[PDB]
Amino acid sequence: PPGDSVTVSITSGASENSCTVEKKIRRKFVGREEYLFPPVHGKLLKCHIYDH
Amino acid sequence: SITDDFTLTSPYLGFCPYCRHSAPCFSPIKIENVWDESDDGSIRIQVSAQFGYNQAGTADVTKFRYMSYDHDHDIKEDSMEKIAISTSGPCRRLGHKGYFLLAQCPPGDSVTVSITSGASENSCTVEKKIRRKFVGREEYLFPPVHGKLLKCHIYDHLKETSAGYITMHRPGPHAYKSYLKEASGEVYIKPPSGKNVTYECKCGDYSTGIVSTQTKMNGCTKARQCIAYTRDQTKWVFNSPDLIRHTDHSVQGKLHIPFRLTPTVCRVPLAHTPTVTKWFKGITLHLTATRPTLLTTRKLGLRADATAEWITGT
Amino acid sequence: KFHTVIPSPQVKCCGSLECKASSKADYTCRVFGGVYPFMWGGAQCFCDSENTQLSEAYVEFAPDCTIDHAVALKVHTAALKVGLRIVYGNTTAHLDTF
Amino acid sequence: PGAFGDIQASSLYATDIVARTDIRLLKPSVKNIHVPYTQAVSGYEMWKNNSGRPLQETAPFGCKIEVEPLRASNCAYGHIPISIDIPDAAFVRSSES
Amino acid sequence: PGAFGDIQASSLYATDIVARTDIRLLKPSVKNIHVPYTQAVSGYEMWK
Repeated sequence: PPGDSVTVSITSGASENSCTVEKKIRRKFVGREEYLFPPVHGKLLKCHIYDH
Repeated sequence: SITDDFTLTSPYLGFCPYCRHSAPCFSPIKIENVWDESDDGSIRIQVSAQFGYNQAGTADVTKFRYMSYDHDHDIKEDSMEKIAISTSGPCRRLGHKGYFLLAQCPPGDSVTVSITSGASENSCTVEKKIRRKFVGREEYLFPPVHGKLLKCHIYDHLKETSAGYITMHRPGPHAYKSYLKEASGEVYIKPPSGKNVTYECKCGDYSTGIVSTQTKMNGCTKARQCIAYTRDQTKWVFNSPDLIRHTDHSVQGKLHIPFRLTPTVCRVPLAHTPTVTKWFKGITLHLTATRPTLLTTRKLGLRADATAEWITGT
Repeated sequence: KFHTVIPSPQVKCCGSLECKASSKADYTCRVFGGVYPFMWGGAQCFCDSENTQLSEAYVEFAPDCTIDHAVALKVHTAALKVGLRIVYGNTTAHLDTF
Repeated sequence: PGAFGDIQASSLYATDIVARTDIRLLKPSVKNIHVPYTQAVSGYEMWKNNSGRPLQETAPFGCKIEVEPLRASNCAYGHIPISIDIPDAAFVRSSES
Repeated sequence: PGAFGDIQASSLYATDIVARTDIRLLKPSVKNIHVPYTQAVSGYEMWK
């Protein structure tokens, strides 16, 4: 989700720690219309995503 | 008339626009409607699962019934500690009956209903603007101890109160691809063990029938040109845009919509009393406001020049 | 506030459907040519592109409308009625006059 | 559509509701069964956001606007020509006073 | 009240503090024990 920081944590175990950096993550959308999550009905454009 | 016999009703599967994997999927916890007209921030959510009832449909507060993903078209029961509502943070569950949940939700841009554990772990997020609501002419975060009592309308926490009704219709056909075999070059109809399944095929001629066991059919080279669905289906389902209607789509029965919007008395803040400094034909108001407070003036003559302003700060 | 009621889609989906007329509020209908709809369970009928879907959409009253609603009124000439406190001698009389 | 009164009925429990809310039914694109639709905003909600201040606060002559029935109470305007026919017994002879 | 110097003393450890913050004590409206009050904002914080 959008925010001002990025944290990577080891939530348990002996080496429990964290690391926080200042990075601006903002909401991104494709096209000329704002959305929170993509709709079921729409038009299929070209968007670039990180391959899982 | 409106019935409360939920043995005659069944849950269904919807098409959620945002499942757990952030992709559209068929879900047993689809969110149909969200209502927020309560003055204390609560919301009423309609779901495709039935809460507060067991597998048989008899009332049991700790359990909810949902539609299985299996090919046997069954209804499954699970505990209600796995039902979680969230808008931006976790929401507090205030009641449940049938398709309806009541929750107190912080302001946010979406509504989520989840099953947090077990076999049927999923979510359903829909886009709804849940905004902070306050009663009166003074802003607040949570109601104060000291104030004046006004009239505010809230959702009743009791599930016996009814705010309307929803129409329940006959279950439509639900074709399952598991019921076609397509052995060598001809199609076979394979029922889910000994349950009657009806087939509709277009193998040159329109053919239909009911079968309890395996069947060869006639002149069907592909399994695409026939469909099969269970005949046993008789429990009513909601008028959902995600299901295919029966040829008899008449209102078979009616269910309540719980959590009626009833009038009660709220606690609203009383602002700091203004300091009035008087001069020739006029007044000065020294106004202390920690939250937006509404100052409204008007003249008591023919001209009623009326100022309205929301004031914060000194 | 209105409640958009979308019924369950009807697919006489090897053949064709006809739009009818209904008295429901803002009853909108549309017939779509070739659909081949899917659900959880795969293909919903047999013919490939001979499938017609009928979309219905009308409007209702929201369940919370019995509390949050507006009333539209036309108001004609107004009448004035007053309460008077005539005090004559040592007798006080209260009375309402048009 | 999109303005106050886009849905009308004689009563809340009436079966003769008339509405015009600009419902446009869209051609389905996805394979799963769907009714894609688009609609205008609620005229009631739009008016609620743009209603202004009520007559209870914009009334002239210090009128108190009240409902059930609709009335404007305690309005200070004009003059009233009262005519009183006082009973005879109230008056006393000029000798008695 | 509401301006810089609404609380004044010769020192921080003084027993002769003088102030004017417009404390208004309100009538208790609820059944439980309560001292309702309202006050002007801190002049020091406003000046800050």
